[PDB]
Amino acid sequence: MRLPDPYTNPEYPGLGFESVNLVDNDPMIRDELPNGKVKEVKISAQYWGINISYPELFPDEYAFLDSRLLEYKRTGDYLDVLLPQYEAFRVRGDTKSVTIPAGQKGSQIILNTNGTLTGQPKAGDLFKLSTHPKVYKITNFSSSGNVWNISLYPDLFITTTGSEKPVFNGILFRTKLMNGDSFGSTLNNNGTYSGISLSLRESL
Amino acid sequence: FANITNYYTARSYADRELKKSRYSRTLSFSVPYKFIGIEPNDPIAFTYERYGWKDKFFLVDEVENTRDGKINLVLQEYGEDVFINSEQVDNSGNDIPDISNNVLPPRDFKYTPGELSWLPSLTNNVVYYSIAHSGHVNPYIVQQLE
Repeated sequence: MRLPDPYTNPEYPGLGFESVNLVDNDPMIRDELPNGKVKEVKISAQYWGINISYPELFPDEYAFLDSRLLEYKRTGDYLDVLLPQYEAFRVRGDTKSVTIPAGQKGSQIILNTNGTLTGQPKAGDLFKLSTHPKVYKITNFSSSGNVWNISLYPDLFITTTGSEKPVFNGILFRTKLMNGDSFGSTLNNNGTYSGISLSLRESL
Repeated sequence: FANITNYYTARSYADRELKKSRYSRTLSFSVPYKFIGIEPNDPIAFTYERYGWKDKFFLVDEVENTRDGKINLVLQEYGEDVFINSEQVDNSGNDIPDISNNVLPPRDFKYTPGELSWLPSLTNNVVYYSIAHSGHVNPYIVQQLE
Protein backbone atom coordinates (compact mmCIF):
# COMPACT_ATOMS: atom_id res chain seq x y z
CA MET A 1 0.00 0.00 0.00
CA ARG A 2 3.11 2.17 0.48
CA LEU A 3 2.49 4.22 3.62
CA PRO A 4 2.80 7.85 2.43
CA ASP A 5 6.31 9.30 2.27
CA PRO A 6 7.69 12.61 0.97
CA TYR A 7 8.95 10.65 -2.04
CA THR A 8 5.44 9.28 -2.61
CA ASN A 9 3.75 12.68 -2.33
CA PRO A 10 5.53 15.85 -1.10
CA GLU A 11 2.51 18.19 -1.08
CA TYR A 12 1.88 17.04 2.49
CA PRO A 13 5.11 17.72 4.41
CA GLY A 14 5.44 16.46 7.95
CA LEU A 15 4.28 13.00 6.93
CA GLY A 16 7.97 12.23 6.69
CA PHE A 17 9.26 10.19 9.59
CA GLU A 18 11.04 12.11 12.33
CA SER A 19 12.39 8.98 14.04
CA VAL A 20 12.81 5.57 12.41
CA ASN A 21 13.69 2.63 14.65
CA LEU A 22 14.57 -0.74 13.13
CA VAL A 23 14.00 -3.03 16.11
CA ASP A 24 16.06 -6.12 15.26
CA ASN A 25 13.48 -8.34 16.90
CA ASP A 26 15.11 -11.77 17.16
CA PRO A 27 13.16 -14.04 19.51
CA MET A 28 15.71 -16.42 20.91
CA ILE A 29 16.24 -18.67 23.93
CA ARG A 30 19.43 -18.14 25.93
CA ASP A 31 20.76 -20.01 28.98
CA GLU A 32 23.72 -18.89 31.09
CA LEU A 33 25.67 -21.87 32.38
CA PRO A 34 27.76 -21.79 35.57
CA ASN A 35 30.54 -23.16 33.38
CA GLY A 36 30.78 -19.63 31.99
CA LYS A 37 29.46 -20.52 28.56
CA VAL A 38 26.41 -18.88 27.01
CA LYS A 39 24.13 -21.32 25.18
CA GLU A 40 21.54 -19.88 22.81
CA VAL A 41 19.13 -21.38 20.26
CA LYS A 42 17.25 -19.78 17.36
CA ILE A 43 13.59 -20.70 16.84
CA SER A 44 10.52 -18.76 15.63
CA ALA A 45 11.37 -15.99 13.11
CA GLN A 46 12.87 -12.50 12.97
CA TYR A 47 10.55 -9.58 12.25
CA TRP A 48 12.03 -6.16 11.55
CA GLY A 49 10.18 -3.84 13.89
CA ILE A 50 9.79 -0.28 12.59
CA ASN A 51 8.92 2.35 15.22
CA ILE A 52 7.62 5.46 13.48
CA SER A 53 6.90 8.72 15.29
CA TYR A 54 5.15 11.64 13.64
CA PRO A 55 5.24 15.39 14.34
CA GLU A 56 2.17 17.52 14.90
CA LEU A 57 -0.14 17.13 11.90
CA PHE A 58 -2.35 19.76 10.32
CA PRO A 59 -5.87 18.60 9.40
CA ASP A 60 -5.03 18.02 5.73
CA GLU A 61 -2.01 15.77 6.35
CA TYR A 62 -3.79 13.86 9.11
CA ALA A 63 -6.91 13.49 6.97
CA PHE A 64 -4.78 11.99 4.20
CA LEU A 65 -3.00 9.71 6.66
CA ASP A 66 -6.35 8.50 8.03
CA SER A 67 -7.54 7.88 4.48
CA ARG A 68 -4.53 5.69 3.74
CA LEU A 69 -4.55 3.89 7.10
CA LEU A 70 -8.27 3.13 6.84
CA GLU A 71 -7.62 1.80 3.34
CA TYR A 72 -4.99 -0.39 4.99
CA LYS A 73 -7.40 -1.55 7.69
CA ARG A 74 -10.59 -2.27 5.74
CA THR A 75 -8.46 -4.13 3.20
CA GLY A 76 -6.20 -7.07 4.03
CA ASP A 77 -3.14 -5.63 2.29
CA TYR A 78 0.12 -4.97 4.10
CA LEU A 79 1.75 -1.62 4.80
CA ASP A 80 4.88 -0.88 2.78
CA VAL A 81 7.55 1.38 4.29
CA LEU A 82 10.59 2.78 2.48
CA LEU A 83 13.48 3.73 4.72
CA PRO A 84 15.47 6.59 3.13
CA GLN A 85 18.74 5.97 4.99
CA TYR A 86 19.18 2.65 3.16
CA GLU A 87 18.07 4.03 -0.23
CA ALA A 88 21.69 4.14 -1.37
CA PHE A 89 20.89 3.20 -5.00
CA ARG A 90 24.16 1.35 -5.50
CA VAL A 91 24.33 -1.78 -7.69
CA ARG A 92 22.20 -0.17 -10.43
CA GLY A 93 21.28 -1.80 -13.74
CA ASP A 94 18.65 -4.48 -14.16
CA THR A 95 18.13 -7.76 -12.29
CA LYS A 96 16.40 -9.94 -14.90
CA SER A 97 19.50 -11.65 -16.29
CA VAL A 98 21.07 -12.59 -12.94
CA THR A 99 20.48 -16.17 -11.80
CA ILE A 100 20.57 -17.86 -8.40
CA PRO A 101 21.44 -21.59 -8.10
CA ALA A 102 18.79 -24.23 -7.58
CA GLY A 103 18.57 -24.56 -3.79
CA GLN A 104 20.81 -22.22 -1.83
CA LYS A 105 19.56 -21.90 1.80
CA GLY A 106 21.76 -21.22 4.81
CA SER A 107 22.11 -17.42 5.01
CA GLN A 108 24.53 -17.14 2.04
CA ILE A 109 23.25 -16.42 -1.48
CA ILE A 110 25.83 -16.93 -4.23
CA LEU A 111 24.38 -15.19 -7.30
CA ASN A 112 26.33 -14.73 -10.53
CA THR A 113 25.84 -11.65 -12.68
CA ASN A 114 26.90 -11.84 -16.30
CA GLY A 115 26.88 -8.24 -17.48
CA THR A 116 23.68 -6.72 -16.14
CA LEU A 117 24.75 -5.55 -12.65
CA THR A 118 27.44 -2.85 -12.48
CA GLY A 119 28.44 -2.00 -8.92
CA GLN A 120 29.54 -3.61 -5.69
CA PRO A 121 27.17 -3.15 -2.72
CA LYS A 122 28.52 -2.16 0.66
CA ALA A 123 28.12 -4.41 3.68
CA GLY A 124 25.02 -3.22 5.48
CA ASP A 125 22.69 -2.46 2.55
CA LEU A 126 19.28 -4.12 2.63
CA PHE A 127 18.80 -7.03 0.22
CA LYS A 128 15.56 -8.72 -0.82
CA LEU A 129 14.65 -11.76 -2.89
CA SER A 130 12.02 -10.96 -5.51
CA THR A 131 9.41 -13.56 -4.56
CA HIS A 132 9.60 -13.47 -0.77
CA PRO A 133 8.45 -10.32 1.05
CA LYS A 134 11.10 -10.00 3.75
CA VAL A 135 14.23 -7.88 3.36
CA TYR A 136 17.69 -9.02 4.50
CA LYS A 137 20.67 -6.93 5.48
CA ILE A 138 24.03 -7.84 3.98
CA THR A 139 26.86 -8.58 6.40
CA ASN A 140 29.77 -9.34 4.05
CA PHE A 141 30.53 -9.38 0.35
CA SER A 142 32.97 -11.06 -2.02
CA SER A 143 33.09 -11.12 -5.80
CA SER A 144 34.92 -13.11 -8.47
CA GLY A 145 34.14 -10.91 -11.48
CA ASN A 146 30.80 -12.42 -12.47
CA VAL A 147 29.96 -14.55 -9.40
CA TRP A 148 29.69 -12.74 -6.09
CA ASN A 149 28.79 -14.36 -2.79
CA ILE A 150 26.35 -12.41 -0.63
CA SER A 151 25.92 -13.14 3.07
CA LEU A 152 22.61 -12.26 4.71
CA TYR A 153 21.83 -11.70 8.37
CA PRO A 154 18.36 -13.30 8.43
CA ASP A 155 18.75 -16.94 7.53
CA LEU A 156 16.90 -16.99 4.22
CA PHE A 157 13.28 -17.45 5.31
CA ILE A 158 12.47 -18.76 1.84
CA THR A 159 14.37 -21.59 0.21
CA THR A 160 15.60 -21.12 -3.36
CA THR A 161 13.44 -22.37 -6.22
CA GLY A 162 15.83 -21.43 -9.03
CA SER A 163 14.02 -18.41 -10.50
CA GLU A 164 14.78 -16.05 -7.61
CA LYS A 165 16.18 -12.62 -8.44
CA PRO A 166 17.60 -9.81 -6.26
CA VAL A 167 16.08 -6.35 -5.92
CA PHE A 168 18.72 -4.10 -4.28
CA ASN A 169 16.63 -0.95 -4.85
CA GLY A 170 13.19 0.35 -3.96
CA ILE A 171 12.48 -2.44 -1.49
CA LEU A 172 9.50 -2.02 0.82
CA PHE A 173 9.05 -3.53 4.28
CA ARG A 174 5.79 -5.48 4.20
CA THR A 175 4.41 -4.38 7.56
CA LYS A 176 1.18 -4.38 9.56
CA LEU A 177 -0.02 -1.99 12.24
CA MET A 178 0.58 -3.20 15.77
CA ASN A 179 -1.21 -0.08 17.06
CA GLY A 180 -4.44 -0.85 15.22
CA ASP A 181 -6.09 -1.96 18.45
CA SER A 182 -5.92 1.48 20.08
CA PHE A 183 -5.14 4.03 17.37
CA GLY A 184 -6.11 7.52 18.46
CA SER A 185 -5.03 11.08 17.72
CA THR A 186 -5.79 14.03 20.00
CA LEU A 187 -6.83 17.22 18.23
CA ASN A 188 -5.49 20.00 20.43
CA ASN A 189 -6.67 23.56 20.89
CA ASN A 190 -4.19 24.61 18.19
CA GLY A 191 -6.04 22.42 15.69
CA THR A 192 -3.08 20.09 15.04
CA TYR A 193 -3.48 16.35 15.53
CA SER A 194 -0.69 15.32 17.90
CA GLY A 195 0.72 12.20 19.50
CA ILE A 196 0.17 9.96 16.48
CA SER A 197 2.95 7.37 16.43
CA LEU A 198 3.03 4.17 14.38
CA SER A 199 4.52 0.88 15.54
CA LEU A 200 5.11 -1.47 12.62
CA ARG A 201 6.15 -5.11 12.40
CA GLU A 202 6.87 -7.15 9.31
CA SER A 203 4.20 -9.51 7.95
CA LEU A 204 6.31 -11.62 5.61
CA PHE B 1 5.73 -60.90 44.92
CA ALA B 2 2.78 -61.54 42.61
CA ASN B 3 4.84 -62.87 39.71
CA ILE B 4 7.80 -64.73 41.26
CA THR B 5 7.43 -68.38 42.27
CA ASN B 6 11.05 -69.31 43.05
CA TYR B 7 11.73 -69.13 46.75
CA TYR B 8 15.39 -68.38 46.03
CA THR B 9 15.10 -65.76 43.29
CA ALA B 10 12.39 -63.97 45.26
CA ARG B 11 14.72 -64.16 48.26
CA SER B 12 17.50 -62.47 46.28
CA TYR B 13 15.04 -59.91 44.87
CA ALA B 14 13.83 -59.04 48.37
CA ASP B 15 17.43 -58.57 49.49
CA ARG B 16 18.13 -56.31 46.51
CA GLU B 17 15.04 -54.18 47.04
CA LEU B 18 15.80 -53.87 50.76
CA LYS B 19 19.30 -52.57 50.05
CA LYS B 20 17.91 -50.23 47.39
CA SER B 21 15.58 -48.86 50.07
CA ARG B 22 18.62 -48.55 52.33
CA TYR B 23 20.36 -46.14 49.95
CA SER B 24 17.45 -43.75 49.26
CA ARG B 25 18.89 -40.45 47.96
CA THR B 26 17.44 -38.21 45.24
CA LEU B 27 19.06 -35.43 43.26
CA SER B 28 17.21 -33.00 41.02
CA PHE B 29 18.99 -30.72 38.56
CA SER B 30 19.01 -29.65 34.92
CA VAL B 31 21.61 -30.37 32.23
CA PRO B 32 22.23 -28.62 28.88
CA TYR B 33 21.44 -30.04 25.44
CA LYS B 34 24.88 -31.68 25.20
CA PHE B 35 23.48 -34.58 27.24
CA ILE B 36 20.48 -35.32 25.00
CA GLY B 37 19.42 -38.94 24.91
CA ILE B 38 19.52 -39.54 28.68
CA GLU B 39 16.90 -42.16 29.50
CA PRO B 40 15.06 -42.48 32.81
CA ASN B 41 17.01 -45.54 33.96
CA ASP B 42 20.53 -44.71 32.77
CA PRO B 43 23.72 -44.67 34.88
CA ILE B 44 25.49 -41.36 35.56
CA ALA B 45 28.31 -40.44 37.95
CA PHE B 46 27.77 -37.10 39.68
CA THR B 47 30.88 -35.31 40.93
CA TYR B 48 30.05 -32.15 42.90
CA GLU B 49 33.33 -31.17 44.51
CA ARG B 50 32.18 -29.56 47.77
CA TYR B 51 30.05 -32.52 48.82
CA GLY B 52 33.11 -34.75 48.68
CA TRP B 53 31.41 -36.54 45.83
CA LYS B 54 33.94 -37.93 43.43
CA ASP B 55 32.37 -40.43 41.03
CA LYS B 56 29.09 -41.50 42.62
CA PHE B 57 26.80 -43.94 40.87
CA PHE B 58 23.29 -42.60 40.31
CA LEU B 59 20.48 -43.92 38.16
CA VAL B 60 18.28 -41.18 36.77
CA ASP B 61 14.64 -41.24 37.85
CA GLU B 62 13.21 -38.50 35.62
CA VAL B 63 14.03 -36.97 32.26
CA GLU B 64 12.15 -33.95 31.00
CA ASN B 65 13.07 -33.17 27.41
CA THR B 66 12.23 -29.54 26.78
CA ARG B 67 11.52 -27.64 23.58
CA ASP B 68 14.27 -25.17 24.51
CA GLY B 69 16.88 -27.90 24.87
CA LYS B 70 17.54 -28.20 28.60
CA ILE B 71 16.88 -31.52 30.35
CA ASN B 72 15.41 -31.63 33.87
CA LEU B 73 16.95 -34.73 35.44
CA VAL B 74 16.06 -36.39 38.75
CA LEU B 75 18.41 -38.93 40.30
CA GLN B 76 18.24 -41.99 42.53
CA GLU B 77 21.18 -43.33 44.54
CA TYR B 78 22.05 -46.99 43.81
CA GLY B 79 25.46 -48.16 44.95
CA GLU B 80 26.99 -51.41 43.75
CA ASP B 81 25.89 -53.18 46.94
CA VAL B 82 22.31 -53.62 45.71
CA PHE B 83 23.44 -55.37 42.52
CA ILE B 84 26.29 -57.39 44.06
CA ASN B 85 23.68 -59.65 45.78
CA SER B 86 24.34 -62.10 48.63
CA GLU B 87 24.25 -65.81 49.51
CA GLN B 88 21.17 -67.77 50.58
CA VAL B 89 20.53 -70.78 52.79
CA ASP B 90 19.21 -74.13 51.60
CA ASN B 91 15.42 -74.36 51.86
CA SER B 92 14.25 -77.76 50.60
CA GLY B 93 13.14 -79.77 53.63
CA ASN B 94 10.66 -77.06 54.62
CA ASP B 95 8.09 -78.06 52.03
CA ILE B 96 4.39 -78.02 52.86
CA PRO B 97 2.38 -80.30 50.55
CA ASP B 98 -1.41 -80.11 50.75
CA ILE B 99 -2.03 -83.55 52.22
CA SER B 100 -5.05 -82.17 54.10
CA ASN B 101 -7.69 -82.05 51.39
CA ASN B 102 -8.61 -85.71 50.85
CA VAL B 103 -9.92 -88.56 52.94
CA LEU B 104 -7.34 -91.31 53.53
CA PRO B 105 -8.00 -95.02 52.96
CA PRO B 106 -7.68 -97.89 55.44
CA ARG B 107 -4.15 -98.02 56.81
CA ASP B 108 -3.59 -101.77 56.38
CA PHE B 109 -5.55 -104.57 54.70
CA LYS B 110 -5.09 -108.31 54.24
CA TYR B 111 -7.31 -111.39 54.07
CA THR B 112 -6.80 -113.95 56.84
CA PRO B 113 -8.51 -117.36 56.61
CA GLY B 114 -13.09 -111.85 56.90
CA GLU B 115 -11.16 -109.02 55.23
CA LEU B 116 -11.14 -107.49 58.61
CA SER B 117 -7.61 -106.16 58.55
CA TRP B 118 -8.55 -102.61 57.49
CA LEU B 119 -7.30 -100.22 60.13
CA PRO B 120 -9.59 -97.19 60.53
CA SER B 121 -8.74 -94.21 58.34
CA LEU B 122 -6.75 -91.42 59.97
CA THR B 123 -9.53 -89.10 58.79
CA ASN B 124 -12.01 -88.93 61.64
CA ASN B 125 -14.59 -87.82 59.05
CA VAL B 126 -15.56 -91.41 58.32
CA VAL B 127 -19.01 -93.00 58.38
CA TYR B 128 -19.19 -96.32 56.49
CA TYR B 129 -16.60 -98.26 54.51
CA SER B 130 -17.60 -99.91 51.23
CA ILE B 131 -16.57 -103.39 50.06
CA ALA B 132 -17.15 -104.41 46.45
CA HIS B 133 -16.84 -108.04 45.40
CA SER B 134 -16.36 -109.44 41.90
CA GLY B 135 -19.82 -110.95 41.51
CA HIS B 136 -21.80 -109.49 44.40
CA VAL B 137 -23.77 -106.65 42.82
CA ASN B 138 -24.64 -105.01 46.13
CA PRO B 139 -21.56 -103.69 47.97
CA TYR B 140 -21.22 -104.34 51.69
CA ILE B 141 -21.43 -101.59 54.32
CA VAL B 142 -19.25 -101.51 57.42
CA GLN B 143 -20.06 -98.56 59.65
CA GLN B 144 -17.89 -96.65 62.12
CA LEU B 145 -20.15 -96.95 65.13
CA GLU B 146 -17.06 -96.63 67.33
